[PDB]
Amino acid sequence: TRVFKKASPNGKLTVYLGKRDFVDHIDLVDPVDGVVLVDPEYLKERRVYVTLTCAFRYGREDCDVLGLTFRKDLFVANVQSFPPAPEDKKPLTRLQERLIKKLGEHAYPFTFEIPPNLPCSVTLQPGPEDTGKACGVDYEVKAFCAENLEEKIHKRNSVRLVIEKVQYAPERPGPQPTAETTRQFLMSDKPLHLEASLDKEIYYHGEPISVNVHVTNNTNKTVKKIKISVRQYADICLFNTAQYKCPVAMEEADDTVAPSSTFCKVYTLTPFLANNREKRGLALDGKLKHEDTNLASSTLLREGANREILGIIVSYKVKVKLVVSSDVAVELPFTLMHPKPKEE
Amino acid sequence: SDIQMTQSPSSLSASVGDRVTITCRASQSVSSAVAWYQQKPGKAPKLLIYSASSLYSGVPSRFSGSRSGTDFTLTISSLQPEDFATYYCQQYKYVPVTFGQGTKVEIKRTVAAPSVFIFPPSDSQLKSGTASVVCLLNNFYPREAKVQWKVDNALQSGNSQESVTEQDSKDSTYSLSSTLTLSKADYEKHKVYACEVTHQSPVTKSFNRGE
Amino acid sequence: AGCSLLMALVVLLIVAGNVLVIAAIGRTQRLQTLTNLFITSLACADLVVGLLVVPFGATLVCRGTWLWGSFLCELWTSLDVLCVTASIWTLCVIAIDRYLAITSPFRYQSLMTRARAKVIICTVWAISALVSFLPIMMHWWRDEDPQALKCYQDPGCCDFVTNRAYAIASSIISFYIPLLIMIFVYLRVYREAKEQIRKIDVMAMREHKALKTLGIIMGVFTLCWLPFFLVNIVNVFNRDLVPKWLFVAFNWLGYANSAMNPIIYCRSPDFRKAFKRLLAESATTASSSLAKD
Amino acid sequence: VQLVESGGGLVQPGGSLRLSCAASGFNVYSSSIHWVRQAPGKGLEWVASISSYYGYTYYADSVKGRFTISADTSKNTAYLQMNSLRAEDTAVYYCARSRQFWYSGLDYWGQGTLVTVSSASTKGPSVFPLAPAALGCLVKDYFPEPVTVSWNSGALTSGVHTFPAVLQSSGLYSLSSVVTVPSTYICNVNHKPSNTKVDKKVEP
Ligand SMILES: COc1ccc(C[C@@H](C)NC[C@H](O)c2ccc(O)c(NC=O)c2)cc1
Repeated sequence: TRVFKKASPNGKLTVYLGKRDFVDHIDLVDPVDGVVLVDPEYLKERRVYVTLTCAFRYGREDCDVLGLTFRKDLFVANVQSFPPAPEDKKPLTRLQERLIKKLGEHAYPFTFEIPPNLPCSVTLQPGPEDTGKACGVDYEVKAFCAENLEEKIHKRNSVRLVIEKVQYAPERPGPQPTAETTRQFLMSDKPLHLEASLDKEIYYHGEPISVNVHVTNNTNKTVKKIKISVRQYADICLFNTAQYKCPVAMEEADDTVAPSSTFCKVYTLTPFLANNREKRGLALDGKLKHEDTNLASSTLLREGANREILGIIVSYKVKVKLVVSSDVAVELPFTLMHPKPKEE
Repeated sequence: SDIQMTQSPSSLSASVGDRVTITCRASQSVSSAVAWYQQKPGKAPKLLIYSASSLYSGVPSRFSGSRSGTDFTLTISSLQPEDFATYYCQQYKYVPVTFGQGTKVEIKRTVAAPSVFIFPPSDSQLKSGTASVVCLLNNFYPREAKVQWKVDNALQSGNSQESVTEQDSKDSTYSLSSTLTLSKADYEKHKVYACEVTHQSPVTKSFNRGE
Repeated sequence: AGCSLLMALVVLLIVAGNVLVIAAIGRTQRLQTLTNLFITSLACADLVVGLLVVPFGATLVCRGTWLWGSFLCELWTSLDVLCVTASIWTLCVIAIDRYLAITSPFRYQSLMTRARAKVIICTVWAISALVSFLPIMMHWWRDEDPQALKCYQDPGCCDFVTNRAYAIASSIISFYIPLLIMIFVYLRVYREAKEQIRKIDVMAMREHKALKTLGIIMGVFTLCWLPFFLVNIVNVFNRDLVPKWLFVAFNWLGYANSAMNPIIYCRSPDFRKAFKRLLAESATTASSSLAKD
Repeated sequence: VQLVESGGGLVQPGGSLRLSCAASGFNVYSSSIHWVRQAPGKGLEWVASISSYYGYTYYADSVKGRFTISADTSKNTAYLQMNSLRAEDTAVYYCARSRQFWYSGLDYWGQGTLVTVSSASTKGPSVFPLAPAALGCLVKDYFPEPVTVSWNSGALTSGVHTFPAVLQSSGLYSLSSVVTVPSTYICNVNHKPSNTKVDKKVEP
């Protein structure tokens, strides 16, 4: 296998992280396990400290005219890498044990355990004119050297190896999304059934979505157009809970349903980024600068847990709405993310 | 710049139920993103291994991939008759992706003497105005057989086309045809045309223009 | 007494600071951010001050009369109100931007666009011209007082005299309204900043530094501009009651804001490094082979 | 699960062509369509790729500019508009797919569409016998090279060695079909482009 080894500007610190992307199981998040190769002769007085900080960048500026930092550490853990502390001792994994053998005694292992119910690696799409670091949650194992944690972290000794906490699709398929909204107009005084539904709940990125819109308009009023919008709701709860909506795919069909008539159409849509790159504030998946960033994967939150979680929590729902001579609307939620890569 | 992938061997000889190994070195430090494909004569390529360590779903398990830094390796424990085809290595890490030069794998058999023959241009070719002599090498292995032309006992290195035939499944032997095209005027200037074949001592066969 | 050195000092300060800020924002691609272009219009507005306004103003003050030109007197005056109104509105715009960022950072990403920010500063320059140039072209600012009419008729006289209506209208639309928006926006920013620091709580030091930064940028602006518009409000009610030498002294105190804006609003490390360079890394992620089991 | 390409035919240098590739069993957004050409007797050479999910149009250094790759989402079809053609572009273009999330080789490959590029126009299969323990038939001055030589209308299928067509400096293909016999040997050369059936008897 291979191990990603990012080195510090000076070159003394080199963190050997086995993988830059860690599968996110809602039941038990995987550990960020690695070893830091340092020279025992160098920094004889200081102590190598590694920290896995989940910095949520809400502003695209490291510093501004006011001096306020525009990055909040939602989850920051500090473990003493060298010298090994008896209290911080952890059972070395197969990856860590193999790395220490290859590197030798000069290398010291470090392990982390990301608590569950945390935001995944999501990046707010910066516009084409935007200049600066992309916003969103990003995990990074900053390996620095300092006598204490509160001491200024010199960038020459730091190792900012940004990683991504990606969440793939579950092995079990979800229930068929189904939602029906009936609106009764005062003048018409008759129901307007909109029994739209999806073929499946788990959709792979780039896979077409088939919305079986089944309209049964019994009211005298007729629908002029059928607008299906795949609204991406980013539940950002950093300071104040706010659901930011961004349409990633809109289909406005000029299909009219005469009064006292039924309708049934399977609209095929596909959430893609090629057209949504102009959209500002869109939540994209958190990937490395080299790898291409796709649409943010739907965060699978723990059932029966806190509804508010700091960071970006994207949720996709197709909004099948019919405009009438007010308008009817119904939201069918669905989870959009990649499947677990098969390994053997 | 373009990361050219140097693949070797250019032509690997093996037998059924044998172990083969194909090496592919990248000009730059490419990551594990190095696929391996199988290209049969006429048919389309087939993705054997992806990521240089993961076999594609639906391919035989005998194939295997191993990385040694920048020299990627595709190993086949026991190659079957269907495994006799070209192999290519592409680096989809950096664009533009660059494929390999190819490694044609054929059946290995006992070395056999080459059947060398010469055929001058018929009367029809002489009248057409563009005469051409040809030399045929039948039932010879391996394909690495050099042919030299001698229009007047002088080595010719121009206006000569060489064609190689795919290894037939009957005898697993190769066939080569070297055609030297000359004008009606230059053709008559030379008297005896000969073909010298060098392939596993060299044999020279000559035939005078006038019978 | 000499006015060349006293006037040259501030002149060199404004031109030097602004040229340095403009050069740092242009040459350096990292500084070409969204919040920086707001300061580029402030520095651009402050540059025109030290280039055309401050030099002509200093001469008129110590010489005693305006001998450059009859129409140039009104042109220089209109350009002065334009730059001041533009500088004040720019300080209020960037303040609103910091509020939109600190309070609603996620909405600020999509709401505040580079092209939109360019339109914002363009509208700021437009409203300032409507308050400065439009009245000058129509002479609406000219007062009907006897001393005011005498000064206008005299080509040499160029004292800034305005009527009650225009004086109040300009004072409320140019300084007081942006002032109320600025003080209110900064108060909300300070409250929200403390809440963010409390939620997060090296940590307290940065908080105190940010809180101190906010105070100095607001105190320097107030202490410089408030006195000028404060005495002007009384001058409008009683022109003869207020003195001319004090009106000029406070007007120069207001120009000091534009003079200190480049060094006060660009104190961030990104701007300090660019200034040091004008006055004069991240290692790629590799990989190693792990011995297979 | 199946990629079928079409639109590859004979074109002269500097012409225009539109190679189409229809997909079945997979959408163009979830997987990027790639085009790789393999010249006769040469290795594969990536031509261009299209990522509909990202709208990225990647071209090779030597092929960039002259080629234009596009994709129709409504018909899940890929198009490779070709302009300013050159003789080097003569190859068997293949239309394959790559997983967008994430790139893992090229799973499925198309059958291929031979697109020859040469200035020489269609010509007849000029046959020439070849005799002295073997006889042969040499076909010359023909383009393209789908020629198929059969001995005695395919009756003599033993010892026959049909060599592949080789491109000449003039741009016309040529191949020789030789049969081995110690000791009345008709040779039928069929050219479909020209619709010709040349029959000749090879003798000493
Ligand atoms: C009496 O002696 C004098 C002579 C000249 C001046 C300079 C004045 C043009 N600067 C004006 C200043 O630049 C400014 C800025 C913004 C404004 O809205 C207004 N208008 C006030 O009514 C004025 C001052 C006093």
